[PDB]
Amino acid sequence: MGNFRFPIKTKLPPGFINARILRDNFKRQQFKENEILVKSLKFIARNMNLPTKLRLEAQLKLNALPNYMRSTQIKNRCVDSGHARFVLSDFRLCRYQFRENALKGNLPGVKKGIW
Amino acid sequence: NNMKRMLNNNNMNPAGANGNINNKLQHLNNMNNWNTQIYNYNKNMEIMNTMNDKLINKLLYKMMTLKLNNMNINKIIMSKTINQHSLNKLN
Amino acid sequence: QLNDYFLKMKDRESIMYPLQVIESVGKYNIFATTSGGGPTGQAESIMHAIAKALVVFNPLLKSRLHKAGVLTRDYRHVERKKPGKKKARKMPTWVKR
Amino acid sequence: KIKPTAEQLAQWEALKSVPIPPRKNATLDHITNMIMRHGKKEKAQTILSRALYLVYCQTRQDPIQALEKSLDELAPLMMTKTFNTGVAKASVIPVPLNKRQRNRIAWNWIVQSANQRVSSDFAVRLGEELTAIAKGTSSAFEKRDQIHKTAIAHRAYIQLK
Amino acid sequence: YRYTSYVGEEHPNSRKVVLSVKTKELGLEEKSLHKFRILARSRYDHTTDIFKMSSDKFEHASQNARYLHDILQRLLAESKDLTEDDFSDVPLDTRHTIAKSLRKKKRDYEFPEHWKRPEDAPKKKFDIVDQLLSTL
Amino acid sequence: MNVPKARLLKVAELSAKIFDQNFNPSGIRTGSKILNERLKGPSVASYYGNPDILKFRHLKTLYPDIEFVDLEEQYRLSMVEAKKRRGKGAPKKMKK
Amino acid sequence: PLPTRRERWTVIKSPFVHAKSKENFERHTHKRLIRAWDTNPEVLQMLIAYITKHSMAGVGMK
RNA sequence: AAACUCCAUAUAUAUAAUUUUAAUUAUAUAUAAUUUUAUAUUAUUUAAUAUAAAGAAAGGAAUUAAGACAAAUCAUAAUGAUCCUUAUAAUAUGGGUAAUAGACGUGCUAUAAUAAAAUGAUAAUAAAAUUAUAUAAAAUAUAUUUAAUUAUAUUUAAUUAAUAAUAUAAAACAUUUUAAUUUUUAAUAUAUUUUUUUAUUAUAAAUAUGAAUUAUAAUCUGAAAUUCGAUUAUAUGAAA
RNA sequence: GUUACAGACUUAAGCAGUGGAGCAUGUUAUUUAAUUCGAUAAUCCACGACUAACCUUACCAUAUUUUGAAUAUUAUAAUAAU
Ligand SMILES: [Mg+2]
Ligand SMILES: [Mg+2]
Ligand SMILES: [Mg+2]
Ligand SMILES: [Mg+2]
Ligand SMILES: [Mg+2]
Ligand SMILES: [Mg+2]
Ligand SMILES: [Mg+2]
Ligand SMILES: [Mg+2]
Ligand SMILES: [Mg+2]
Ligand SMILES: [Mg+2]
Ligand SMILES: [Mg+2]
Ligand SMILES: [Mg+2]
Ligand SMILES: [Mg+2]
Ligand SMILES: [Mg+2]
Ligand SMILES: [Mg+2]
Ligand SMILES: [Mg+2]
Ligand SMILES: [Mg+2]
Ligand SMILES: [Mg+2]
Ligand SMILES: [Mg+2]
Ligand SMILES: [Mg+2]
Ligand SMILES: [Mg+2]
Ligand SMILES: [Mg+2]
Repeated sequence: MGNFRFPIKTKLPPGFINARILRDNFKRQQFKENEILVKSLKFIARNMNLPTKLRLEAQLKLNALPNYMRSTQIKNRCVDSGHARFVLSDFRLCRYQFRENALKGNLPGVKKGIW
Repeated sequence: NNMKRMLNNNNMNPAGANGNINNKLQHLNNMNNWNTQIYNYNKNMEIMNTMNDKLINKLLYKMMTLKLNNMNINKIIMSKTINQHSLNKLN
Repeated sequence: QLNDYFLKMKDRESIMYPLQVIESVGKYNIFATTSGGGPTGQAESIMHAIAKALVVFNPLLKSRLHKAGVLTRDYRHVERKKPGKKKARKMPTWVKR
Repeated sequence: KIKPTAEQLAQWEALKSVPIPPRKNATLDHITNMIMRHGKKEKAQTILSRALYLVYCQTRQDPIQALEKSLDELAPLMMTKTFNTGVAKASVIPVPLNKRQRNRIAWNWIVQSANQRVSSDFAVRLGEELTAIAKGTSSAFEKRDQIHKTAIAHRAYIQLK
Repeated sequence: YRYTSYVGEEHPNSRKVVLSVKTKELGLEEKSLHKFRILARSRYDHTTDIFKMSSDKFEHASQNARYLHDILQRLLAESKDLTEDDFSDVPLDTRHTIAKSLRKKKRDYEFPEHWKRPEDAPKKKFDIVDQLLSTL
Repeated sequence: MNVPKARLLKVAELSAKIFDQNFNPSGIRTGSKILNERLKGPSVASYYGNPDILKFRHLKTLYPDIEFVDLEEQYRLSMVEAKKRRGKGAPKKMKK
Repeated sequence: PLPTRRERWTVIKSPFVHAKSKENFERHTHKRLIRAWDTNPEVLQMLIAYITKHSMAGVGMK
């Protein structure tokens, strides 16, 4: 609607905001909210023992779930910038941005790899 | 010979002669190279802490500039903060 | 057993060499215990150890052992893979065109 | 205070006259290295020693010595090395050869002549070739002779003389 | 029962509790002991006669410890049953232990005892000034 | 495997009963791996940071006495003013 | 001293292309072990509590 | 620039109740060398060669100045000017980034016997690194009459780690086989080459190389595998 | 397109390759509704990109949002903490 981009009013993340970041964050929140439910639906679907009609219904429900319920849709962005390439998980930062931070001394224990 | 051995055993001092060490007044602790002085076993938590610290730095920077009834704007300059994360307390 | 551990005769010959520069192969019982690396390197490390062990039995032969080239610790260390290069020295192909 | 014992001293004295034993026969080692390809020295060694064994079996006399003799015979003492010669006629010069270079030339020829023999296993082929050379028959000899003749032409092309 | 605690942090491994017992130290008869070992399966090591198990299923550490205790008690009850269920003719499965041993390395070998030479060892060298000094 | 199969199966079933773990002799797809998977949602949600963090807005709420200055905001406002002055301001937004 | 870790990470130095030039980074998790051997639990608790009270900057504990 | 630096090395000290053990180790702190000394032989007190005696003493990494190339980046990010503001801003569903005449780099796999394939459980021999957004052991089941191998499924033992797992390293080395090759086979005899020999009979340019291309069946991840993913099986077997 | 030294992976030896084959990947060109954008002599071409199914994506088709992600100004009203 007009007052918000997505259906649910989620907060903005602190520090660097970006449109893509906003999109990702919301998606992550919705996944967190509807994680157990999705799992339960998946279980009901992939069951040889249960009634077939019920499993079909569960599968249909899973199919009909939105873009923001999907775990696979989540992509690890850089947190300092808003890039989504070469994003290292141990400091949620992009390649160049990580290097910049590392050389400054922002990182907790990172330093030049001399051998 | 015994006396010499005893000396050798106890031979320590501040480095910088020509049995010696760099004292805490003679060099920087490598912890004072980094700005978030922390170790946590859960690395997610450590990352979250260092993010927080970075966000607080910005907030501090923002605070540092004052105004006096739109007459004088005294811009207090501040260094980059250094966050000391002991088990008990942050400093 | 020695023939069971080191299959390559070269390694065995190398091991023997400290005892062979002296006339003391047959005189000294040797109980080697290796760890890490591969077979040829292990054999070389054993040889090196044996020379040092022999040096204690008769210090006058130490110079002779050193001359033979057994008392020298062979430093040859595997070079690391550098970033842009494929291996240590092997660079990827250049293209002037 | 060092305190060397009498027996130890006697042993040291006995050692003193004896020279330090060589760790490798150098020419053989060189040959094995040349045979070898992919850091697979052991295989090259097995090939070479098997060939030498075969040679010995065919003609019962020291195989290594026979091989060395063959190398000495075959190795051309000099080579007519080509030069640019200050942008002019490419004036060739006889150049003396290092021992390795001499024996390297010989080995390549030996290998080539072995490769014309029948068997699947190269080691066998090599051994047969070595026996033939010991007995005294190869195109390698002819090639050496030709090289020597070509060196003989260009007598005073040598610079220092 | 070994408990773990991460001091400044809130690790999710703080809930992990690990029970560990030598099976011979448990108050069991020989038949029952064998049955207990069989029931344990991968949890019982045979080289060191040790049975251990850890639980991370529950939220808190104390809960997990209690659960482990309850399991142990159940295992003991099963071992002491013997009514129409002996397990006398199921040999001890030691495959997991041999796999673990293979994964690790071994230094079982030792210096031959008949190779030793006490006669060649360095004898005590006579130090006269030291002897003089020692008047106590 | 000289030891019989049925006995081994019985032993395995007993072990499963003792501990909580299930006993599936047939080897059918039960769906156990779907539920048993630890749910990772909270950690995923906590990626970008703690949304409740202090901002410049609050630095007026907490400390009204101190007349703070947000420099970047002030700069932006000055730029906007300059744009307005030289006829490069934003066009008025359509409503409809 | 338990063995130090080494978390390595390589990165292209430039913000854009020049991928032939790359820089390394490393992080060493230094580990030391203390072991208490004979104590009535209360004393041990007190010790631990005292340790965490006067803890130092860079050091984590388990 | 060199040097201090890091890695690696040698030695010493400290610590580790030698079950978190690998003490043959790990890690803090030192010391050590850009090595030293002497005899000679050439060229002018020194400097290169050789010889000798003393030593563990031999590398790699980081660091790439000033200027220049209006070299690269406004697609890491930020900012100047400028342009868009129901659109050049924002969200969803699908498609595209994977299109194919020729061409150009980088690689991978090949074109077989100084080289390929089977096998090798008192499991020949490593290092470095990862495992709370997990690592998944043993074992059962199916592919598969034994079983092993390989691949899935079943189900999670152990450990969030010098303790458990990823993971019995692989070449090596050893036996066996190998078309092109009537340079072999199998029927007879043969015999002091018997996993073999001899005699006489019959055995008549891409393979028992390579793995592109395609057909069908299964499996994996995921909510979803058509465009457009990854395995396994049974066939297919270009080019070279 | 100069004099003479000195320089090194420059050349010369040497070892293994590329270039022929098929495949992979990047680029070009052309195509396409879109084949997103940049890199394109040495100093581009498994480069930006340490993984393009959806996402990522920026491109295209069809739908639908219009103070929207912020900060401040001015008003009505509702809920919660004290
Ligand atoms: Mg320097
Ligand atoms: Mg030990
Ligand atoms: Mg410069
Ligand atoms: Mg330009
Ligand atoms: Mg450009
Ligand atoms: Mg700009
Ligand atoms: Mg648009
Ligand atoms: Mg879309
Ligand atoms: Mg592409
Ligand atoms: Mg490249
Ligand atoms: Mg082949
Ligand atoms: Mg298994
Ligand atoms: Mg382990
Ligand atoms: Mg093996
Ligand atoms: Mg053909
Ligand atoms: Mg084939
Ligand atoms: Mg060349
Ligand atoms: Mg071509
Ligand atoms: Mg080609
Ligand atoms: Mg652009
Ligand atoms: Mg392009
Ligand atoms: Mg756009």
